[PDB]
Amino acid sequence: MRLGVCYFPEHWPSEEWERDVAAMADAGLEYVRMAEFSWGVLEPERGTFDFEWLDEAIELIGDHGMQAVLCTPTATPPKWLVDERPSIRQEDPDGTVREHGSRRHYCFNSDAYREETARIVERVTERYADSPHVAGWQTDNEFGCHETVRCYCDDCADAFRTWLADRYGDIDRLNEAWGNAFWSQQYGSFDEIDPPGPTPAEHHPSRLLAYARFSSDSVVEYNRLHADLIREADPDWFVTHNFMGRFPTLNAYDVSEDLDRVAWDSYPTGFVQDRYDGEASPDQLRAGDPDQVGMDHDIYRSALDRPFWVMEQQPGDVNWPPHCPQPGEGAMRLWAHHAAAHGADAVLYFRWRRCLEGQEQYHAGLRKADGSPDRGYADAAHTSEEFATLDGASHVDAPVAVVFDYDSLWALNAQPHAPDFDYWALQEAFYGAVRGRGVQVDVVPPSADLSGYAAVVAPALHLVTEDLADRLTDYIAGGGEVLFGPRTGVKDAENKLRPMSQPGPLTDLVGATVDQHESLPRRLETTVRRVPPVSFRTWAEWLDPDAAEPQYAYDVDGPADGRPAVVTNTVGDGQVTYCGVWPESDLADALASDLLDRAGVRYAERLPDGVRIGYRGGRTWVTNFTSDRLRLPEIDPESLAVDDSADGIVVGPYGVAVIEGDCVDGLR
Amino acid sequence: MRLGVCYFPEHWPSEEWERDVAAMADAGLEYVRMAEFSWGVLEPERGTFDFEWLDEAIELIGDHGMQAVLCTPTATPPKWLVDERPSIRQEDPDGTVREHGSRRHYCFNSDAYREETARIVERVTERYADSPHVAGWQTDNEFGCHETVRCYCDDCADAFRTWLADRYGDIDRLNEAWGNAFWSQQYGSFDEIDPPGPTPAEHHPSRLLAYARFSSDSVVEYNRLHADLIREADPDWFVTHNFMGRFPTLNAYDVSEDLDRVAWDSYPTGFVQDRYDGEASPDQLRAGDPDQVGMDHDIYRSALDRPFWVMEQQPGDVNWPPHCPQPGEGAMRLWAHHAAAHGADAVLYFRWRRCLEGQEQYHAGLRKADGSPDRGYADAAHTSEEFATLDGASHVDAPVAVVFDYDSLWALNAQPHAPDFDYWALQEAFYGAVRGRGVQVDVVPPSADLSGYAAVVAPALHLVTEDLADRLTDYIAGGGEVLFGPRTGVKDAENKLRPMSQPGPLTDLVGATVDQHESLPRRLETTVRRVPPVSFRTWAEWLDPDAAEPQYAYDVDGPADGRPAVVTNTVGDGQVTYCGVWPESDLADALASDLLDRAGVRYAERLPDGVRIGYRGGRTWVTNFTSDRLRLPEIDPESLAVDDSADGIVVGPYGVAVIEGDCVDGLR
Amino acid sequence: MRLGVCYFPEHWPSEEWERDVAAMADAGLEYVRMAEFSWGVLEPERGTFDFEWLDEAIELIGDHGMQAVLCTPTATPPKWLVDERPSIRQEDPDGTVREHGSRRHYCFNSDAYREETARIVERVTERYADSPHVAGWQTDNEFGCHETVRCYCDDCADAFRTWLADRYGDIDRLNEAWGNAFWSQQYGSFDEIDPPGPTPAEHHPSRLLAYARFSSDSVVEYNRLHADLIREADPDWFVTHNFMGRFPTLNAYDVSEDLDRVAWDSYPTGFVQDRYDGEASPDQLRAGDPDQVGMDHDIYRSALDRPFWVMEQQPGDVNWPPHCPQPGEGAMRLWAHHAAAHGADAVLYFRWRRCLEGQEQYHAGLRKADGSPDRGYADAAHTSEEFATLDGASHVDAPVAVVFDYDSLWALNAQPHAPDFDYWALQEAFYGAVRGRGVQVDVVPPSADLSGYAAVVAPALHLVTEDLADRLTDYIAGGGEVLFGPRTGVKDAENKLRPMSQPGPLTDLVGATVDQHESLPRRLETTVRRVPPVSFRTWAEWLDPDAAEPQYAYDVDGPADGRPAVVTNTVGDGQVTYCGVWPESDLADALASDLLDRAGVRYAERLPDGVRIGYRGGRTWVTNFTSDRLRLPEIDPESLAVDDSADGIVVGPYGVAVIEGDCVDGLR
Ligand SMILES: [Mg+2]
Ligand SMILES: [Mg+2]
Ligand SMILES: [Mg+2]
Ligand SMILES: [Zn+2]
Ligand SMILES: [Zn+2]
Ligand SMILES: [Zn+2]
Repeated sequence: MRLGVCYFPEHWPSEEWERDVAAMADAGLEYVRMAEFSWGVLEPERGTFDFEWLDEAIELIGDHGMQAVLCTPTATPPKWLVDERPSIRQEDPDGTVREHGSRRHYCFNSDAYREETARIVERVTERYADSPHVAGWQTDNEFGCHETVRCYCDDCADAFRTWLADRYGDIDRLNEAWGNAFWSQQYGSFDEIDPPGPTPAEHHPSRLLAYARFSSDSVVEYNRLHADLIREADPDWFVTHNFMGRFPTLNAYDVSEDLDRVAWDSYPTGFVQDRYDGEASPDQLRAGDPDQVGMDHDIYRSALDRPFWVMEQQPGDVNWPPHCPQPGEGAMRLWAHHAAAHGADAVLYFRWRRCLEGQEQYHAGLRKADGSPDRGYADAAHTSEEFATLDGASHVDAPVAVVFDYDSLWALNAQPHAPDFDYWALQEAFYGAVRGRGVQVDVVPPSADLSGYAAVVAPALHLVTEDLADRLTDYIAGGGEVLFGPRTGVKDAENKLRPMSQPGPLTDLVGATVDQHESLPRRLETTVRRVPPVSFRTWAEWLDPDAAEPQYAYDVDGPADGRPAVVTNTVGDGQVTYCGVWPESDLADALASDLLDRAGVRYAERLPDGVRIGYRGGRTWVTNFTSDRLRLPEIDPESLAVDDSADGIVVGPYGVAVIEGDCVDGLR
Repeated sequence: MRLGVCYFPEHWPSEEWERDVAAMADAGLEYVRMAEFSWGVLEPERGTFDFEWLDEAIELIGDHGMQAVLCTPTATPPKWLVDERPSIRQEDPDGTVREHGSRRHYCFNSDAYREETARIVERVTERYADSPHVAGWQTDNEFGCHETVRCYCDDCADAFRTWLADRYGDIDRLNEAWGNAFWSQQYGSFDEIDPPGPTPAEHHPSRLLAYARFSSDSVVEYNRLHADLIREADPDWFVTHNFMGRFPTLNAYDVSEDLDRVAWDSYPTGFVQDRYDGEASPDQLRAGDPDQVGMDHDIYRSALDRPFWVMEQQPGDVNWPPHCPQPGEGAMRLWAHHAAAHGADAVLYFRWRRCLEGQEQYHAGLRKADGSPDRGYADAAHTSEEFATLDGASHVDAPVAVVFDYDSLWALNAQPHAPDFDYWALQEAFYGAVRGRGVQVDVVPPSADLSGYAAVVAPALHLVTEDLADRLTDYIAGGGEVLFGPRTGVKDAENKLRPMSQPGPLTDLVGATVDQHESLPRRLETTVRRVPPVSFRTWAEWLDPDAAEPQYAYDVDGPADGRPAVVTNTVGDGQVTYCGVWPESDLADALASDLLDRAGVRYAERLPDGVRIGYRGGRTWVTNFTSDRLRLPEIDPESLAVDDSADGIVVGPYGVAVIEGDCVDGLR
Repeated sequence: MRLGVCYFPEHWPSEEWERDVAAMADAGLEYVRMAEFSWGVLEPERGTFDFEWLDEAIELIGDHGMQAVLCTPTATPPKWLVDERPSIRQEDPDGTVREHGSRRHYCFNSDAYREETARIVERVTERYADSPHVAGWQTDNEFGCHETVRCYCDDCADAFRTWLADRYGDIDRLNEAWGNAFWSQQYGSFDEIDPPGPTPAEHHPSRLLAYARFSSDSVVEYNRLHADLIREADPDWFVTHNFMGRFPTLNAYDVSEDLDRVAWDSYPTGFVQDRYDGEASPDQLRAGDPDQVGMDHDIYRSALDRPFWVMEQQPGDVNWPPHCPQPGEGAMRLWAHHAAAHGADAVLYFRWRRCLEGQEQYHAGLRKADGSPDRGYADAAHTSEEFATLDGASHVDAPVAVVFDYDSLWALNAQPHAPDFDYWALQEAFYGAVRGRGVQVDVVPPSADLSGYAAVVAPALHLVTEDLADRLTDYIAGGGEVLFGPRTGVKDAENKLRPMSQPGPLTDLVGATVDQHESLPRRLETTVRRVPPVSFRTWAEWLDPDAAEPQYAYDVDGPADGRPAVVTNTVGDGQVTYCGVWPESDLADALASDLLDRAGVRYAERLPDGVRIGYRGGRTWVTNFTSDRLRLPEIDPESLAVDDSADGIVVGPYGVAVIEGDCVDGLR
């Protein structure tokens, strides 16, 4: 709908200021976000303040018809503050303090930093509460980036001890809940508990999961401090945060419980590089992967059951990934329309102009170093016009749900049982099989209500609380069916095994138990056939069908030969399928298409690997991350978003096509 | 002969206790080992003790006819003790203290820990000295695991200084023995010597070897403290320890000098993964490598010249190696019979039931999580019956010897001169060539007497003491012949070069000197022909035949072309062959078969790669780690151990076959 | 011209002393360098001194007709000094002190060490000022080796603060020159600046470049202390230093500004191993790469515009590289003649005899361990005779120049924008293309005067000072043409971007601007054709020809398809070509041959990959690093240096051929 850009008047002289806001008006960007790293300029020394620049900045943003979203400067305390109160910095487990010289050099549990966040944010919000045309506020900047969610300092130790006391009540319930008899790891009292440090072997899984939950909850409380004082300033303002893609350390659900709108930063070409399982391909090197960006879009939309923003959007070549080839022609228009299809009503590009200045010189902006426009500006203008023309897009609703569980993520990160195992890649297999049929997908936590969904897929439900278990049993008994992936129903809320066999509380919600599991180097032939041969990847679980009906068996020809691999069971009205195998493309597509068959939804035929389509409101969007070409027959030119006989429409490389009418179709 | 299991009543409720000991009686396991990690349960706080559970435990083990072997709880001091006396923990070279949160968090040289080992072990042995049916005692648990042999704390510094003074007498003998003039590294006094810490370049080889010897001797004295007080408790008891496979940091010979029986922990599928040189193959992924497990069996048997135990045996899937595929059908029966062939009279499986509890949840037991039996239980029962039926097996004696020298191992670990060089792999090449002919092999230190051996193979004798040198000269003059590998006769007892050329004290016990040596990336063609072409690996030493007779020359076609590679010489009665080359399979087999020719022993024809046979007492065992099948004609069905015309016997995948009669044969 | 050896009488008994100096006379080595690591022997305790050995040593070196070059023992302070004043040692960023146990364990900024360098060097030079036959002095030993240029201790912190104050005057000029507004990184005062330590993300580029310049300048001042007191001792003496190959941390130009002769250590087989981009080939494993050793030869010759020495030369197999295969037959004669061709008048081999002693036992010498000669001795004798026969070789002058900029090196090391990017490899591509035509090349800093050069090549001029810019414009306007590589004209003296587009101050000295740049994984097809198809590597810069004339365009067929890749422009008299691409062998050779066409120099036809020729004085040298054979027709046998009809001369594997007459030729 609306577009924007992340501006930094801090770096540029004030002569360029109004001409640049004028260009930002020319492009059609109705939002401008600044003041992230402006603490050092505002307070050069303690007691001295320099607000006026931002005032004029806001003025010009309001002079040209855009509303500016401001942010707390907490991400970068200046050097005088760090030298003044060194206790604010964090420590990694062996105790080395993460110094100044970059961003994110503070600890979420140091009461000192709480005091001075209070001071600085109080003074910056009271300057702007009622009068000016600021739109809302965003918390610090990318909470927990550079692995700053978990600190092992002594302030975190005290916070950990009281968090533990609050969770468990007394020491004996902790010892029996984690079960500390193995390797005589019982705690005599809560003080005897230290944040995990260097030790000869692995750390206790319940201990590590407790510390992960503790770190994420610490940052949730810090964010609530932020949001409390922001709401204190002006009741109309929204509070929001910019999260990151494929980020494991911060539970965005609970922190989003404290805000009004959700935002995140997407850089497709960079994240397709970061050992996205397998070698990043050229078209991926220039456009990214539609499914990684898409799952992040869905996870941040379904946070509040409301549309989201993308607070930072890749403008061109960036600096952090190993290589950064030039993205394809119109890749930014492509990403904007991708986010718009996935639910974003605002897309703000980072940044306005390439910074000549810091350790991000190799990060482009919508403008060059000259003040000349970069490719980002042109594509931003084009997507602006098309966003205007296509309607006041509604909030998508997904018929299918995938349950994303940060606790399962952390617990398996602690115990992968394979070097090539990754929760992100598993959820990606299942979710991308569902999206390869063309549906809109919702990814949610166990907290959400599973009613109102045709089908649900739970690739990893590692820890199953029994309330969650009977909720799913009643959903499958009364409503649609479910597809569970491998490694679900293994541990409890305390990351502990059950006296029963896998999948514990779900064992009767499926037709089988699990004899045992094995982890496989991806060097062995790993196939399944149906009881045609498809291959699976990295993981196998032998199914003991006690209730009923194996579907796929192992043609692996090892010691698991001929044993059930996939299973189905019809408990009452509605079904349940269990996949004890990490499926490759074909098997996952078969499972997805069949579950979609069972739930009367309108899956399109197998869309190509770099082609994704989504129905928002009434219109439907086809985003082409492939650089070849696409041709959809069966649809004549009545499309709203088109580029500059009736044989369909042709969607060029990195192009979008918005069409109305919720299709069941194929293409190229 | 007898079977067992490592039980932990600590984890399980006492209602399952007698039913589980009843099942352990059903399987036929006459030994039960517990109390390893029970310090935290016994002494929850200082002065408070909780013995009674173990009492009843022992009672039930004695109620059902099995003798229980107990162990000191020293491996895991509880948190209250660590917080009480933090000085007990270790430090790695840069000085970071290895905290609590795992096992093995103590230092062998901290007098504090000596005091409290005295306290706890005194109190636990006096509880059981004369009266109950405990069988013997095992020291802590896997001494030095997780790299805990070498600590760099200050207590170790004092222990190192006095160990050095005891070895060298005065500072000047140390300086001249290590020769500290290079890089002006001379010590003015013994206090000027610090345990090795961070330094810009490598560390002195004599210094590092001194510290390795010092760490291992420190743990030998700790073990002698243990054994002294155990023998103090009951004169009948045996003292033993559980060592590890392919473990370089602890000299098991000298610590075994302090005990009565030797035991070790075998997990074949896991250790075949740990960069066992080359990619672990599928049949290896499910059965392991017969030669690695076999050399460990031999090294721990020949420790006391007595049979050994395998205190921990893989029950199924385990947790530590990167991947853990399900082992083959009957792999545990296979490992039990493998150890029985190699000399083990007791084989105790770890553990009884998969622990639901600690950081080893992914480690199976003989029973499932349900209390249901796992594959391990069934295979344990089957091997129990066959162990009963085949006789009261004798102690094997080997005709051939391989000299394993921990000092050579440490010295070459400090100076590999190649990234792909490994003492384990070299000894494996030679030993496996000998075993591929079907013999029983003894692996011993230079301390042992070399008489009573048809032939001897010394792959790496890096440090040759002159007493050892004339012992070998008299052995070769009066008795059998020897085969020396590369890098023998290079340094003295002080890890220092000789003024002479290689191999120093042995130069006249062989026909040649060594012109020079080269290290080779395994990318170049590395062949030898005899003076048909076989390939060698990673190492070459040009031989200068001064006395006599090159056998193999270099067809490598480099600057070493045509120079002697292998050599033979007949000093008196009996011969000596020197292999200045790391031989691949074919060359090593030729050398092994020929040395066996020279010593009138009964080598069988080349057995397949995953097939190993051994003659214990009167019976001989063929263990098949291959999953194909095996067929031995020339032997009709009179076999003792067989699975459930006369064309031989067929040994299926992962099967054993015990036959009587010391064969010279081939197979499949 | 003259040969030598690096002797250590410290290790050997004095009985071998005169026989070894006699052998050194036999070989013809007129220089002997000792006293590097002799501090521990000289001063065993403080106040006690033991000079006499060296006296006799010098005597014998003078008794047999050779002049001995001595060195300060500063590289290895003994243990008593380190224990006495521990503050002398260095610290790496997280603060761990680099202990004793190796060499180079001192800090260049600790005033303590300045005091005791003064003490020890004063006492060692006054012992020898006027009377004896020592030739000159060499500073410590390989300054900064094992990464000891940059220390992060507190003494370095104070030195850094005052160096910064001296460079910038006040804090505000530093903040605006580095531009510290990004991530609020401004400094309130110079004390607020700490040497870079652990921080969650990257460090500021200007900050890191400042610290690199600071470390190198610190060692320049330490070297000036050394040289000042050496010149104080005897006015006739020369001061020199031994630098290293491919060494990035020490600016040899500025330290050479303080000495009279330049020396360096060449080990070709070892450095061709150290991830010299690509797999080191067999002939490289035995001879090295002529271009890496050659560029180091040129960089150390052009330091003072005078000939150089090679203070350490590989004698045979060495210890530091991963593998060390035996070098080819006569490889040392080959290296000696290679250095002689490149300008070395003295070549001193390290070392005399393999040290039996320290952590370098696996490093050969010219003699074996026996005191027997090694291959090095024979080849040293042969190259001695030929050096005598061929004339009193002059100082080479190069017609072409390559600008090597340590600041560009450090700045791109901080921001490679690619994992496979390396300043050494880029300069190697261009320089080796020039040498593959057979010319002599000079590699110099921007400090040197560019007049007197037919053509100049600047592969990376990352930071262009405007004085440098107008110097190059006037050179191209009045004289020859230039070839600029990628990533030149990007930042200023402060490592900051310009408000203009690339290449900033050079934008009108070339026909184009730079649209943008991309980094490429070497997995994509990366070609160019001329406006036949050659391939490029790892880097591309789209050229916007505003002034004139693209030569090569992109046949890569991506989003950069058809855009100019190489460009040429004729500003006045003389031309300029810009290569926005990292060229592979063929493209680089085309560019080199064409620039040589433009400058009327006598390039020979494409010489093979392991063949290098150079014209020193009147004679010209062809060094064959290839092991095949070479045949030069068109030249009959009148050659001066030849090995033991008229169809040319044949140069065998690893042979030299010195011929007179400055050729334009081809070969094999
Ligand atoms: Mg700690
Ligand atoms: Mg230390
Ligand atoms: Mg610091
Ligand atoms: Zn912290
Ligand atoms: Zn210690
Ligand atoms: Zn320092």
